[PDB]
Order: sequence, then structure tokens, then C-alpha cells
Amino acid sequence: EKNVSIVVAASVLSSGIGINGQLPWSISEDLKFFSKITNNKCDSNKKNALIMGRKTWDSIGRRPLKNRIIVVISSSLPQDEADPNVVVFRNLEDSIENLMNDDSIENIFVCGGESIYRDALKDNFVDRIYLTRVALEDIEFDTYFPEIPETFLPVYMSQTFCTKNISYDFMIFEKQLKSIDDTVDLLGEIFGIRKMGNRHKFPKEEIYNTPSIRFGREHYEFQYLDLLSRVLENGAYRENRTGISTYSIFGQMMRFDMRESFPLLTTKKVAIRSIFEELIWFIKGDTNGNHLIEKKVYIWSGNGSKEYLERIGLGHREENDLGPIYGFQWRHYNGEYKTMHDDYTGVGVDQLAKLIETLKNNPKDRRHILTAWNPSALSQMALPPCHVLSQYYVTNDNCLSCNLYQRSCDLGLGSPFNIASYAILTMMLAQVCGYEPGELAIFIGDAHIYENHLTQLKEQLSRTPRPFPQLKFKRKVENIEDFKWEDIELIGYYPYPTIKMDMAV
Amino acid sequence: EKNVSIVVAASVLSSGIGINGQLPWSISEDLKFFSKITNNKCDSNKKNALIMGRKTWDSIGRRPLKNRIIVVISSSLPQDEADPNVVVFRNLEDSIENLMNDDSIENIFVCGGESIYRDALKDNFVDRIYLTRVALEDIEFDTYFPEIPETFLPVYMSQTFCTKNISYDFMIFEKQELKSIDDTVDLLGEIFGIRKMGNRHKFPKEEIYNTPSIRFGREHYEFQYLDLLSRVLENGAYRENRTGISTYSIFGQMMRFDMRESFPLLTTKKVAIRSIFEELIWFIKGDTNGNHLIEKKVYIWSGNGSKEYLERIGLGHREENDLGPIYGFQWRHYNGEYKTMHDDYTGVGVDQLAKLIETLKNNPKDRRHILTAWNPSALSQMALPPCHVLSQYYVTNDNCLSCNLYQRSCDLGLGSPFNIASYAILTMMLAQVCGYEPGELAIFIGDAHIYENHLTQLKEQLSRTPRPFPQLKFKRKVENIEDFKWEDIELIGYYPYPTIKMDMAV
Ligand SMILES: NC(=O)C1=CN([C@@H]2O[C@H](COP(=O)(O)OP(=O)(O)OC[C@H]3O[C@@H](n4cnc5c(N)ncnc54)[C@H](OP(=O)(O)O)[C@@H]3O)[C@@H](O)[C@H]2O)C=CC1
Ligand SMILES: NC(=O)C1=CN([C@@H]2O[C@H](COP(=O)(O)OP(=O)(O)OC[C@H]3O[C@@H](n4cnc5c(N)ncnc54)[C@H](OP(=O)(O)O)[C@@H]3O)[C@@H](O)[C@H]2O)C=CC1
Ligand SMILES: CN(Cc1cnc2nc(N)nc(N)c2n1)c1ccc(C(=O)N[C@@H](CCC(=O)O)C(=O)O)cc1
Ligand SMILES: CN(Cc1cnc2nc(N)nc(N)c2n1)c1ccc(C(=O)N[C@@H](CCC(=O)O)C(=O)O)cc1
Ligand SMILES: NC(=O)c1ccc(C(=O)O)c(NC(=O)c2ccc(Cc3c[nH]c4nc(N)[nH]c(=O)c34)cc2)c1
Ligand SMILES: NC(=O)c1ccc(C(=O)O)c(NC(=O)c2ccc(Cc3c[nH]c4nc(N)[nH]c(=O)c34)cc2)c1
Ligand SMILES: O=c1[nH]c(=O)n([C@H]2C[C@H](O)[C@@H](COP(=O)(O)O)O2)cc1F
Ligand SMILES: O=c1[nH]c(=O)n([C@H]2C[C@H](O)[C@@H](COP(=O)(O)O)O2)cc1F
Repeated sequence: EKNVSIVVAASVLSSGIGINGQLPWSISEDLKFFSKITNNKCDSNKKNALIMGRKTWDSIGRRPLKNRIIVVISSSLPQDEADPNVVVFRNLEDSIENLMNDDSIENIFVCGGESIYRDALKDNFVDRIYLTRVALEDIEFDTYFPEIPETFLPVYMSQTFCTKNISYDFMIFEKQLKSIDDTVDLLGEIFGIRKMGNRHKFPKEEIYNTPSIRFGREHYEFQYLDLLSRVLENGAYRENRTGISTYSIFGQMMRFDMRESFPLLTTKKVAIRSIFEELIWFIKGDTNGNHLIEKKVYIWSGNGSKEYLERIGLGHREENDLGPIYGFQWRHYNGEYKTMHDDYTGVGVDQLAKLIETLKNNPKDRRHILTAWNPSALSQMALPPCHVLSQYYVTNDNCLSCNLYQRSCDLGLGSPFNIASYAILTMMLAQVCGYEPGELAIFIGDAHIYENHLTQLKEQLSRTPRPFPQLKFKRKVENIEDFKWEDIELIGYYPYPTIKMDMAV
Repeated sequence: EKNVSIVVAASVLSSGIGINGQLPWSISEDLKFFSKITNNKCDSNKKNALIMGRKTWDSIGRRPLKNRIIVVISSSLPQDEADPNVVVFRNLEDSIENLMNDDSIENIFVCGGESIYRDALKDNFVDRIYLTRVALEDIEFDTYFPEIPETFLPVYMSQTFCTKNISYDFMIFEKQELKSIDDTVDLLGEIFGIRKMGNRHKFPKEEIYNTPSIRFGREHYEFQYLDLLSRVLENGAYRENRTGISTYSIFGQMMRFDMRESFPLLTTKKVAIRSIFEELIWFIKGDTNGNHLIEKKVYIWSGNGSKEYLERIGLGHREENDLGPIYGFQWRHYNGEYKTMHDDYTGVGVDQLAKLIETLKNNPKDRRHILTAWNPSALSQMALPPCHVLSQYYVTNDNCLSCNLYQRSCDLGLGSPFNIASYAILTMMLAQVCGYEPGELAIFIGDAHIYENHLTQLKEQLSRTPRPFPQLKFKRKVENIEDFKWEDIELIGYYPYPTIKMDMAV
């Protein structure tokens, strides 16, 4: 009685694993993972057994795998005894004799074959599942990994990795002291909200995304879903300037890798083009909302209407003249603002240009900072800056990381946009300055969920995350303002359906 | 064979537990903790046994404790059989008969007596220790808890709690003698190098981890600082900076501290709290004259305000200690045209602090309570660009004031404890002026680094197990935030480890 694990690499949506007798992809790291997971053993005087079908045995050239024993399921292959590293059985059931006798076999791996997978899961021989989720779906398959039965639950989901612009994930499925916890519970019974742990309660299972993954929430999309869960658990019900009240907490953070993937949420289709258009609108220094409306981007329409402007005391302002906001403090900080039609070339401090110059002239400098919080101009703005401050860091291996402090975070609408936007901005700065993308950390003050999003976000929490996509630039620009939407290629983005959520004005 | 736990409340330094036959303090929550930990059982048809000495039995009025069975060790008390809730034994060894027979006893607690504690530890009967550390040392004791033997290791240390301005901690000591996920993660980290982000944030090795036996119970929020030190020592890249002293640096970290039940002043090192207050009130008043700090015997800004340093950074025209428009000039006169430190700036610039107070007490649920010091127009005029760059403030529904701080650059040896204590004091001042209670303090850090001439010192600091945080109280309620004086601050129950000298990088 020992352990049996399926090892498979399947596509993310349709679970395709093969085409015309070979693999539909070439990922070296996935083969290295197969090797290390099938060689992983405890007793040096024992070997592991790798069960595979006959066509799979043909796929690997009919040659043995070093240090392991291959078990081929075939009804026609001659039961040869010459090779002690390869043995043939007439059916999968008889081949499980590695359990009964043969104490020199430590662990068993079901290594390939749609038929082998299917009748190993149907016969309930499988204890564990090592699944490599590959983000390739618009290709041809003829062999599929069967659907994982409900008796299995996921216990691990790795970060997204990238090979040849292909995103992939690693997941584990499993078939399914107290004294410290008791003392903490007693202290939390004695002290009420006086104990800070009671103010940061762990989210209940009903609001926790994929709860069976307890210790292996490595995929960095969990940094967003778990913040959603924390707000749902501990969020105080509070009113704000809009008619829609929120559930709010104060002081949170999220980390995202940008070396091996692009942090665009997969549990919901995100409008990446509107994000890019808003970001390039910021970079060019523009505050004219009509330039966004003309490009079919309407995210600033609510905060730039005649009624809203007259209500907040800017009735003199033109229709979509948002005032000195993001991109006017970026390029013309402390500049005397008049209208959106005037020429501001030369006035104010160009934070972006000085930032680029310092990033490529003094990388280890600790002052790479871009701010939008200008107390002298807050009254002239249609909306004070939400993503308030950002800092940039050049690693010793020439990667560019970004920190963002955001004073107020609409988790339903604003947060995915902010994640993708500052990811794109860090990538642009890295290309312009000759670096690679690093990490993205977002520090949040008032993180809140609007009450008219509760149905939506909870729905989003029911969807198990998929591996992040990749984002590449088609050309190397000479100035950061020259980026165009056609220059951006989004590779391997297979999200869940769109979740409509109304904005609070 | 069942579990045996000592339960004791002792002072933080000398381990005093009694005086003149009674307790040297009155902490209700600690008695409630004793009750809940001695009543905690699994079988409803069983009871717990509480072993105590005879003088201890006199201290509690010689009356039984509800739902439990008291075991009194005495050589003269009559072995009465009338009370089934109290039983007497002639020695501690015979009283351990609860193990051999009496299956109605689930757990055993050694509940008091210096002699009982001492010969229960000497006889090696004790499995666990529940210790309440009380921060009271300048009083008289006649009864002490014996030294914890080396066979015990701490596994839990709670946050600091406050009762009647007295700080205390809860700790657990234990006597000592799935893997699939870990193996898969290790294999992925072998395949991918620094390509796997986990390998860029490696868990600190035991040799640089403060009190390593506390694995799952690092609740004391001083661990938020020591663990950041450890993370920098583990993953910090060796980097040069504008000073001659290189650092080990990482990017993107955070620390949380409670301010409702304690004051986050580090205990693993004696911190100059007076200099912190003086610098903070110097900021609040709008002052940029370093001589005003030097006159009060505070020399933290001398290095960045010398004639040589000013001439070196291009401010040779500037007077000796004229630091320029820095912290407290952007607070009170933001975007104001700076001349010298002697001129009158009353009215010029934006008074961020005043508007912050007005908005905090007029619109508490507003999401724009922000104080910034990063002014790109004035960076060149500053003797040093702002480190604690931006701060935001939040009013909870229960009328508490919490603070978030983004800090672009963090000297963990010198600057970080000062920043923690300083923004704690500032949040408390704002809370008193606006009529709230102190809440939480979160610090978000960009370049968190350790200067290489601090490595020995901080390592020394990492060898010291943290003590409970002290309390900080104000003696009077001021009418304006600028009226705070050093005499107005009372620091109660601060018993730190000795000072660790560390030189500043200019
Ligand atoms: N992405 C991944 O992880 C993997 C992908 N693949 C891909 O999948 C494809 C091959 O898999 P697949 O098409 O399913 O072929 P198989 O690997 O399952 O091999 C099938 C053969 O196994 C024997 N066999 C299967 N079931 C039985 C049974 N119940 N009794 C007796 N013999 C049996 C038969 O051999 P016989 O005809 O001699 O009787 C059968 O022809 C290839 O493209 C391969 O590259 C393969 C492995 C892993
Ligand atoms: N902070 C805390 O957690 C606690 C503090 N305390 C404090 O400590 C003080 C009292 O404790 P303490 O002074 O140590 O007195 P004790 O509680 O240890 O009681 C001592 C008595 O126990 C009996 N005894 C002890 N050892 C033996 C033995 N080997 N054989 C027979 N009898 C024995 C003797 O009783 P006899 O003379 O009858 O033979 C002895 O006089 C009080 O101030 C109390 O408030 C008490 C409990 C807990
Ligand atoms: C059966 N098969 C197809 C194949 C391809 N990718 C997979 N990926 C996964 N996650 N799981 C599988 N079962 C799997 N199977 C295989 C099996 C082994 C090798 C192989 O060459 N293995 C070498 C790998 C050498 C190296 O890259 O280090 C080894 O030593 O195990 C190739 C294809
Ligand atoms: C022996 N003793 C002194 C005393 C005081 N503080 C301590 N604190 C600790 N952590 N551990 C001790 N052994 C301890 N002992 C005691 C024991 C019980 C009670 C007592 O009144 N217990 C009630 C608690 C009453 C309450 O609700 O406050 C109970 O139900 O157990 C008081 C003093
Ligand atoms: N289903 C989806 O998740 C989804 C699909 C499509 C879009 C799309 O715009 O294409 C979308 N995003 C928005 O509507 C949207 C709107 C505005 C801002 C930024 C902002 C400016 N002022 C704001 N004031 C408040 N209260 N809150 C905000 O967020 C913003 C960011 C995003 C969401
Ligand atoms: N560690 C101890 O035990 C200890 C004991 C006593 C004192 C004391 O001054 O009494 C002390 N603090 C300082 O020396 C000190 C000095 C300066 C600043 C702020 C600052 C301004 N410019 C800085 N440039 C750099 N690189 N780094 C800084 O921190 C600062 C804060 C603190 C530490
Ligand atoms: O980039 C943005 N990110 C964001 O989260 N908001 C949300 C935050 C808040 O829910 C709302 C307005 O913030 P406040 O009402 O505090 O002024 O806009 C707006 C943006 F433009
Ligand atoms: O309040 C302060 N906090 C702080 O951490 N420093 C340290 C951070 C850094 O080690 C040094 C100079 O920062 P920088 O070289 O990035 O300008 O001052 C200075 C302060 F005044």
C-alpha cells in the first residue's frame, strides 16, 4: 500500500494533452518538473514506477527513463524480460501489483494516455494529481485529460510561469499545536475588539475563493481575491460622498509578479484596452475627457459631466474638462492650470521625464518617486487622486519594481484597473530605461466594496483562478509617449465571463 | 498519563508573583484568563485539578473554584473528606496520583506557590507553562517564579494588553525532546531560479530569526520589526548609495502595530523617546531650524545640517543648520516660497495639518485625510528629501484613529524605530485633538535596508526576546496640537534591553 499520483500536462480550458502522437507544445520546464516529480523518492534502494500507455511509450521513443522503471500497458507488446527497466502488462489492474508485492517500488505514477488516465480515475486507483495547466486553447487536440472527479480537491496552485510567451501553472489535487489556537481563542473571548486579531478575522469559508487550497495559495491572483474576502469579513458599513454605502477596511497590500506573467485578473474579463488608453492619456499629460470618449473609453464620463461638475462647484468648467489631475501633476506639477485647451509645454515640473532620467542614470537611487497629491490644486480637480504615490526600484539584476500607495480603492471596478495600469506603466518604464519588469506591490488605505457589487464580487469568488496571461510590446519606442494600442499583444488570456458592475458617481 | 501545565503571572524582569500574601497588581483580564485556561476541557463528564500551595490556598479565601477540583499541598491541613471540590496531599509527588488512577481528571494545572513551582520544575512534572508577563518592576516582591529551565521553549507570545495603564503579555512554553506541497514548491524553486518569486522572498534562516521556537504564535507586534530585519538579512541585495556605507536592501515591505492596548516602542533596545518627541513637535510647529533641536540636546539632524554636508550637496549658501523646506514646512506651509529659517511664513503655503484636523473632526468618514511632504518643486532646496513621504488617516466606526504611512527609504537600524514611535505619537495627538482614541499604525516601506556597519548591532538585537510594549499617556488635554510638551508625556512600564550604539550615514 503506497502512493499513486497522476502526472499530466493539459490545456487550461479543454484539457487537451496531445495531437498527432505528440505534444501540442514544447515546454522544457514542464519536462524538468515531470523528471523531478517522478524521481522524487525517499529510499535510495528503491525505484519509482511510471505507468503509461503504449502510444505514450512510442511517443518517448521507446527508450527508458533514467533511474526509474517504466510500466507499459499494452495488449500486443511482447512481455520482454531483457530490459529490467521496462516491463509490460496486459491491463492497468494487473499492473498495480507494485502494491501487493515488489517492495522495491516506492511510489507509482500514472504518466500518460487518455485511456490510462480515464480507467485509472474510474477504477479509483489515484491518490494525487499533478496537473500542469497550459494556456493554449486555439489549437487542435485529439487527446484529452478526463475531467477530474468531484472526489478530488485542489490543495496547491503555483504562480504563473512563462516559456516562449506561453503561460502555465502547476497544481496539486488530492482525493479526500491546538494549544496555541485554543489560547488565542480564549484571549479573543476575554478581550473583544481590544485584541487586534479580532479586528482582522480570517475570512469564513463561504467567502473564501477555492477554500481547499489552504497552504498553497501561491498564484498571485489570490492577493486580490483574499483582499475581497477580508473586506467581506471585516468591512465596516460606512457612508461616503456617493449615495452607495461601502464595506471598508484600512491598510492592506497586494503583491504581483511581473517577470513571468502579467497580473490581469482571470476570474473576470477585464477591459484591458480602456486601461491602456487611460494610462497613455495620463502619460501624454492630457486632462481632456473628450479625448477618452472619442476613443470609446467612458470611465471618466461620470466624474466629468455638467451636472457633476456644477454639483462639486465647477460649473464654470467645460463639459469634460477634468482639471489638473493624473497626468497634469505627472508632467506639469505645480503648473498654473487654466483650461484643457491651453498650452502647458514648459510650465511645472515634469516628474515623468526626471523619473526616466534618474532611472537610467542613477538606478540605485532611493528617490524614484512619482506623486499626484498636490494640496494646492485639489480644489480644481474633478476628483482627487486615488492612486496617490508611486515609487520605482532597480534591482541588481536590472529589473524594475513598482510600489503604489492608493488612498481609496474601489475593489469592484478600480482595483483591477489599477493593477493592470501600473503593471503596464512599469513595463513601459522598463523598456524605455532598458530594464526588465520586476514586482508590483500595491499598498491601500481605504479598501472598500460598494454594496451594489456584493452579488457580483461573490460570484467572482466562486471561480477558481486561471494562470495569468502574458503582455508583450511589438516594437521598441523611442519615447514613452509613442506607445500605441496596436503595439500591445496579450497572449494567453482566457478569463471567465464579464461581470457588470455600476460605478458610484 | 495526561497533561500538566503551570499557570503563573510574573513580573517581566524579576519574576515577582506575590507580596505580603497577596498579588502585587490587580488585573481582571488575567484572572479571567486563569479561569478560562483551567476550565478548558474536552470531556464534559470530567474535571480539571488545580494544584496550589497552602499559603496560596489562604490567598484565595479558602473557597473552592467553580467546576474544578482544588488540590492543596500542606503538611498540617486536615485531609478533609467533606468537601469533594478540595483535597489535601502531604507532598507534591503523591498529588500526581491523578495520573495513575482517577480517570475523571482530564488535565492538571500547577496554579501557584514558589515552592510548588520550584519542586514541580525540579521533579520534571511540568509539560506546559502559561506565563502572564506583567510590566511592573519598581515595587516590592517576596515571592518569585523560578527560572524557566532550558528544557522549555516559547511557542507563543501575544500582543501587549493594557489594564489600568499596566502592560502585560501572554506566553506559552513547551518542554520538547502536507509534505507534498513543500516538496513540489522546492522542486519548482530548483527548476526556476529567481524566476520563481518565492525564491526572491526566501524565509529567513533560523540563525537570523528572533526567538525561532515561536513558529505559529508571533502575535507580539514587535515581531513586525524583527522579522523585517530578518527578511533583509536573508534576501537583502548588497547595494551602494549616496553615502560611503553600503546597505543590504529589499523593496516593498510593511509593518502593523496596535495602538489601542500599547505603544509600539521597541523593547529589544532602549529607544530615545525624548528625541523622538522633540523631533515630532519640531515638525508640528513648522520649524526647520536644526539649532532648535541642538539646543534641546537632540543631535539627530546635525549630520545632514553641517557646513561641509551642505556645501557638498550644493547648499553652501545655506546657514549652518538651515535644513530648508522639509518635514514641517510642507506640513504647515506647503508650496510656500522658502527663503531662510529666520523668515516669517505665517500665512504662506497650505497648512496641511490644520485642514487635516478640521476634516478629521468635521468629516470623519472622508477618504482624503492625507498629509504629504513630497514636493517636487522644493526637493532641491531640502537638506534631505522626505523619507516618511506620505500619510493617511482613518476614523473607524467606533471612533478610533488609524494611520497609514508610506516611507520611500527605511534605515532599519536607526530611522525605523524613530518613525514607528513618532507616527504613533502623532496619531495619538491627532486623536486627542479630534476627540478619538488611537487605532492602528501601518507602515508601508519602499527601500528597506540595513547599513553594513549595523550588522553586528542588529544581530545582537535579534538575540533578545521581545518584552511587552509600554504605555504612553498624556497628562493634560491640550487645546491646540502645537501645545504639547515633553513633560506632558508619561511613559509607563518601559523596561527595554540596553542601548545599542549605531552610527548614522551622512
Ligand atoms: N500532456 C501529457 O501529459 C501527455 C500527453 N500524451 C499524449 O497523448 C497521446 C497519446 O495518448 P493516448 O492516445 O491515450 O494513447 P495511450 O498512451 O493511452 O496508449 C494506448 C495503448 O495502451 C493500451 N491500452 C490502453 N487501454 C488498455 C486496456 N484497457 N487494456 C489493454 N491495453 C490497453 C493499448 O495498447 P495496445 O494497442 O498495444 O493494445 C492502447 O493502444 C500522445 O499525443 C501523447 O503525446 C501522452 C502522455 C502524457
Ligand atoms: N502571580 C501568581 O501567579 C501567583 C502568586 N501567588 C502569590 O504567592 C504568594 C504565596 O505563595 P508562597 O509564598 O510560595 O506559598 P505557597 O503557595 O507555596 O504555599 C506554601 C505551603 O505549601 C506547603 N508545602 C510546600 N511544599 C511542601 C512540601 N514539600 N511538603 C508539604 N507541604 C508543602 C506548605 O504548607 P504547610 O505549612 O501547611 O505545610 C507551605 O507552607 C502569595 O502572595 C500569592 O498571592 C500565589 C499563586 C499564584
Ligand atoms: C510521457 N511523456 C509525455 C509528457 C509530456 N509532458 C508531461 N508533463 C506533465 N506535467 N506530466 C506528464 N505525464 C507529461 N508527459 C514524456 C515523459 C518523459 C519525457 C522525458 O523526456 N523526461 C525526462 C526529462 C529530461 C529533462 O528535461 O530533464 C526525464 O528524465 O524524466 C518526455 C515526455
Ligand atoms: C491562586 N490565585 C492567585 C493567582 C492570580 N493570578 C494568576 N495569574 C496567572 N496567569 N496564573 C496564576 N496561577 C494566577 N494565580 C488565584 C486563583 C484564582 C482566582 C480566581 O478568583 N479565579 C476565578 C476567576 C474570576 C474571574 O472571572 O475574574 C475563577 O473562576 O477561576 C484568584 C487568584
Ligand atoms: N465588468 C467589469 O468589471 C468592468 C467591465 C468594463 C469596464 C470598462 O470601463 O470597460 C469596467 N470599468 C469601469 O467601469 C471603470 C470606471 C471608472 C474607473 C476609474 C474611476 C474614475 N473615477 C472613479 N470613481 C469611482 N467611484 N470608481 C472608479 O473606479 C473610478 C475604472 C473602471 C469594469
Ligand atoms: N539605535 C540607537 O540605539 C539610538 C540611540 C540614540 C539615538 C539618538 O539620536 O539619541 C539614535 N538615533 C539617531 O542617531 C538618529 C539619527 C537620525 C535620524 C533621522 C535621520 C535624518 N537623516 C538621516 N540619514 C540617515 N541615513 N539615517 C537616519 O536615520 C536619518 C534618526 C535617528 C539611535
Ligand atoms: O483609479 C481609481 N481607483 C479607484 O479605486 N477609484 C475609486 C476609489 C473610490 O471608491 C472612488 C472615489 O474615491 P473617494 O470617494 O474617496 O474620493 O474612486 C477611482 C479611481 F479613479
Ligand atoms: O526619518 C528618516 N527615516 C529614514 O529611514 N531615514 C534614512 C533612510 C536612508 O537610509 C537615509 C537617506 O535616505 P536616502 O539616501 O534615500 O535620501 O535616511 C532618514 C530619515 F530622516
